Amino acid sequence: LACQEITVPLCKGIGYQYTYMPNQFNHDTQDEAGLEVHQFWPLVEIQCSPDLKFFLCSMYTPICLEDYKKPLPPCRSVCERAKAGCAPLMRQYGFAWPDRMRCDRLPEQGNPDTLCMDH
Amino acid sequence: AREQLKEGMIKIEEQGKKLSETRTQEELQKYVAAVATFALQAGFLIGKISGEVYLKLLDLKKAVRAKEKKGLDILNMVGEIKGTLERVY
Repeated sequence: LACQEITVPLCKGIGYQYTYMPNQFNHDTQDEAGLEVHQFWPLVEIQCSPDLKFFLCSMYTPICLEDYKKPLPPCRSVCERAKAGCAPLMRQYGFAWPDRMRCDRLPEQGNPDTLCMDH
Repeated sequence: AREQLKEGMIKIEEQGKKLSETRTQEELQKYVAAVATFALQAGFLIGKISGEVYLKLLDLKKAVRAKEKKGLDILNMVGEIKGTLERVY
């Protein structure tokens, strides 16, 4: 994993400063990942969920740590809370919860075998 | 006479309190939400226009935070004025 400073404006100041590429969506540069994640800016600025910005960024700009050389996904609870807040508002504007953001794919909190980020 | 100063002093302290008005953070959040609502109804979720608006909103947020920073420097200055004014009495 090669760490690179996060340059995506939406993902700055989220709790960590370094990310790696490619992400799970096979984006090769932050410019490519940035262009997609920025489309979600109205949902972030409307504040349907306090957890939305961290959840989105934790996938498009996954955290990179010099000591922990392993992908660290968001805890499932982070995804579920973001879905609870924003999915109804998205649904009201004709958009379903994106398939790449399905919460079942993420590890649960407190599992001794796999670590995840929760706040 | 010296007790008039203390009456004048609190008026300075009272007026100094009003000087660092700030209060912009509450109004800013409503404005950004209003733009986000418009953005949603316009269907931004055309794509190029949406990206520029968000970039402008972040600069606006920086401007608001910048304005808030100077307000704190004002509050730092009103404190220092109260300090030296108290030194005579």
